[PDB]
Amino acid sequence: MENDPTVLRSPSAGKLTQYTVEDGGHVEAGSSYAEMEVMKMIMTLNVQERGRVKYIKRPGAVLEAGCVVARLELDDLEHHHHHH
Repeated sequence: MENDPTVLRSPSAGKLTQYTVEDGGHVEAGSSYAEMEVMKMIMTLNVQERGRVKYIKRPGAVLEAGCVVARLELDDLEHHHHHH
């Protein structure tokens, strides 16, 4: 329902096989952020846009079609204020 761009969800029910990036791993659109070994075959999860991926579920947890496996830190508050 609330499919926001700053989020991530598995396409189908599977299982967290491993991870290609730690919590908040900066990855651009198309870049894999994790993986999920389903009863069918092995696959890699990637982001739909540029941003920092934040793991939500725990390692080994079973993925579900629609469940949020992670998140996305989109450049929303891209404030340009640097002065030191």
